[PDB]
Amino acid sequence: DFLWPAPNEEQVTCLKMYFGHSSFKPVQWKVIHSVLEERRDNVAVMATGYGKSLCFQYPPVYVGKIGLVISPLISLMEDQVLQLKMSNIPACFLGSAQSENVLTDIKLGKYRIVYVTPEYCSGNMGLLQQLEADIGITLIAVDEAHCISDFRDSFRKLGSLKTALPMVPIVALTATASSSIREDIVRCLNLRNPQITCTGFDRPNLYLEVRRKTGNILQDLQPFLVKTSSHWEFEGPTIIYCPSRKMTQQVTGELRKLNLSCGTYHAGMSFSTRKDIHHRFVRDEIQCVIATIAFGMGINKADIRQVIHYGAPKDMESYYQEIGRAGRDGLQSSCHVLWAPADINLNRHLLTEIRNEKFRLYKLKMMAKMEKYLHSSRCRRQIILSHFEDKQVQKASLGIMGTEKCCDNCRSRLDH
Ligand SMILES: Nc1ncnc2c1ncn2[C@@H]1O[C@H](COP(=O)(O)OP(=O)(O)CP(=O)(O)O)[C@@H](O)[C@H]1O
Ligand SMILES: [Zn+2]
Ligand SMILES: [Zn+2]
Repeated sequence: DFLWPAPNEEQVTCLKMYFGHSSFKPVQWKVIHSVLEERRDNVAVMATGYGKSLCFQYPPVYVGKIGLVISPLISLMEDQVLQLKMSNIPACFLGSAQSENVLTDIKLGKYRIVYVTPEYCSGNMGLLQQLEADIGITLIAVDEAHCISDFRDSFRKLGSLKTALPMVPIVALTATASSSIREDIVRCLNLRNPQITCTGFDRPNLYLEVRRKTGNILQDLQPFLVKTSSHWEFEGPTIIYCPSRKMTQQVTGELRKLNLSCGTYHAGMSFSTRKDIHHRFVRDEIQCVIATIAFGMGINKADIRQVIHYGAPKDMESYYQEIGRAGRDGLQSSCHVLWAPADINLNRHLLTEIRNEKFRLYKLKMMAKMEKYLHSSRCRRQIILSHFEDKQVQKASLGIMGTEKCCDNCRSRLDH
């Protein structure tokens, strides 16, 4: 880190005025400096809540050119376009349903960040070459780039990017430090001598706990409630993750027996609906969001104190991203799984519905790994971190591990 140059005054000024931060995080700066000043391909792995979006939003804003962001999650791109607009950064989603006037303005440099799907991107390389020649593309970002190894044939089409745009660096974002996924990303995207970075994965302010369902929803959730003389309330802002819309309706119906303010959050909700939930949750006009999806502005909030998984999670990478929505302000939060053996069998049936055998076998292994996490008598955090590091993490390596704030098993081993 000693070798890296510090950001200069213009760069920090830009960071403060358009993104509202006083300093870059260390790995953000490594990626940004590498892409912006060294023009190098990057594969970057960042913890939840670290700040991965800044890595591709900042460079084109600083130089006043175009950053191309490729993602399959259209609703999430819509959400990020709105957040950028609220910060006076012009951005748009570009697709086949977009108006000609937006495309006209993109060709004139009016938009700093252009979001597209891999499908649209693969059939419009001619447009991207015109943008490169007329305006200049600072970088191309591919998050969900693991999909190139949930596999998506749409991502393999991105292999033509480096042919059409040999001068444009690509930033690939992925969830784990797995070398096998990284090798597929480099191969499929044709990256050249990419810079590889990893923040590490620990969220030390997230306490981990697993407990058994008791047979009744209200009995399960009562420990997370406080009863003022006037009314019931959650201890703090809370997300309850459910495995289905049906379970969401069941959980929500029970919470409303106590007149608790909540909202639901599902895939397929409109832009307006997502904006309404974001507004009410951020302003604490609702105390709880019961969710079947783990991304989007509906659950983007700084002070989530409690995450509850109502039912056994199916895989440890989804679990990590779901609990990572908590504690973004750095203050103490708690993450509880409530599970029953019956969950595991329903989990087992949903994986038999996976057609592709290789993907189904991978998912079945991820479930077995999650089942071992739920049953463990050892440190929960050590198990999760080892999966993301793709190697056994030593307990002595982090000060949080083995303390009363680490996890239920660490706490119970100390309290007796
Ligand atoms: N240099 C910096 N200093 C302080 N906070 C920063 C920061 N860069 C980013 N952040 C904040 O860190 C948080 C994490 O941002 P990030 O881009 O990872 O959101 P995210 O993980 O939800 C992307 P996605 O929606 O794809 O999951 C945000 O609240 C962001 O404002
Ligand atoms: Zn340099
Ligand atoms: Zn522990």
